[PDB]
Amino acid sequence: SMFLPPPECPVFEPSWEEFADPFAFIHKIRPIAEQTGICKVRPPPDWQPPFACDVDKLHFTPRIQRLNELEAQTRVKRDYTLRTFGEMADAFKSDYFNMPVHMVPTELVEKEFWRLVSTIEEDVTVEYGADIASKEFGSGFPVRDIKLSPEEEEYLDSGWNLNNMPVMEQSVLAHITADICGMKLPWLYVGMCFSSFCWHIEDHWSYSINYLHWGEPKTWYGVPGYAAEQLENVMKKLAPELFVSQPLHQLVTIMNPNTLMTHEVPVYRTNQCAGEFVITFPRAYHSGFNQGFNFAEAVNFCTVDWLPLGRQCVEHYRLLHRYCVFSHDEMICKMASKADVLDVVVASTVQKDMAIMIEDEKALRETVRKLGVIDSERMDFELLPDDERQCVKCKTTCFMSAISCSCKPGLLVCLHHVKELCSCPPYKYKLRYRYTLDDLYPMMNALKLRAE
Ligand SMILES: Cc1cc(C(=O)Nc2ccncc2)on1
Ligand SMILES: [Cl-]
Ligand SMILES: [Mn+2]
Ligand SMILES: [Zn+2]
Repeated sequence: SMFLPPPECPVFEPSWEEFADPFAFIHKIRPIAEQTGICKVRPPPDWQPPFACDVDKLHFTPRIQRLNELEAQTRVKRDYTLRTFGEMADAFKSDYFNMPVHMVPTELVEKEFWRLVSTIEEDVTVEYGADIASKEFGSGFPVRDIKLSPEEEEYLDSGWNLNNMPVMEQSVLAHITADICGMKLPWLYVGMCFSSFCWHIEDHWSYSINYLHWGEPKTWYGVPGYAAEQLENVMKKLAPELFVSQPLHQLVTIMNPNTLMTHEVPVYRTNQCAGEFVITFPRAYHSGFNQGFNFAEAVNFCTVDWLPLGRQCVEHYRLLHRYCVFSHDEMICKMASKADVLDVVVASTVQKDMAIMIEDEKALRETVRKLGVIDSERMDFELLPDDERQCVKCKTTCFMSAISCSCKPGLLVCLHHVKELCSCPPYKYKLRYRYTLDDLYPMMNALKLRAE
């Protein structure tokens, strides 16, 4: 009736030992958590990062949000101090329910959220903050500059400090030189009651990890990675407008979990409270809303486990003609080029992915040869701005190889879309390649050595 809450997602309480290494721990829980898409992690009670801030000096620009189910919204791109926002947000929740904010049951806000997003009689609109850390509004975790407490430095380089999550050596996005700005850096989220984030998966099917610093809880819904296409099909029918192609302007939407459960999509939920961690697994759809005033920090990340998924995702993007954030192949080769200083298990996994990359590339080069492309020249793709090296057809970011033509100066196609560049005859085409097969096999061999 009304709303049936989805079954709760797995909750984990690592001891200090298992908690010590984030990447170790995530790998342990992975067979469990990947069945539910999201999971929750409560740090040992000991572990308590000092969030220190002046609520008056931290300003940010509010984004505005209408609350209608199945209505398209864009993924994020006056002015509030954290205090004035806190005051607006508590006033709002308190007025909406005629109650003190911490006396509204979470059950109720959930019920009420889904009621007001379906009723287009109501048009409730809320505000929120979303931004990567900057000079006016910084990470809620300890960084490096002012002088820190003796305890603030304890957490200064914890693995669960989310600033450290990109740059760790068991992470893969780590050694990406390319400034994948929005991806490798933490986002900051200032919530109020009903402010929400629509159904989505992460760029390149990466993990994410989300930390609630303080404030009222955040409610999550999650779908395991294996049911992603099932969910997408359900959303194609009930809301086909979200799927019309787009030059960052992906459309995402709010949709009732019960609607998905009804169509046999497994959904899980949790309330994330202050000091708890939520982890989303690869290709795991999620959405949720805030119970009231709160502050969260989140970051994208990639493990060795993810590398094959990372390849599969880029293949998938190509079919969808969806833009890439970074070149998977460029990442692999950068790792191969630093094979000597690589973590050994990392090296073994890069090696297996390199092996696939190379044999696919061999085949693709044979194919474009038999299409009459004869001329060729090495090309340093990594020097090109990403928008200067997308396949004109499927929009994938080129790095291993591309086809150019003197007839269409500056355009490129991947080797899958040779026939889609221009109407000149094959001998006017040119294979632009980063590496010869002879350059590549030694790069892989260095990985095999480092892994033994
Ligand atoms: C509004 C609002 C959103 C959040 C938040 O946490 N959003 C999020 C976005 C993408 N993936 C996961 C979560 O907080 N306030
Ligand atoms: Cl509405
Ligand atoms: Mn997300
Ligand atoms: Zn292409």
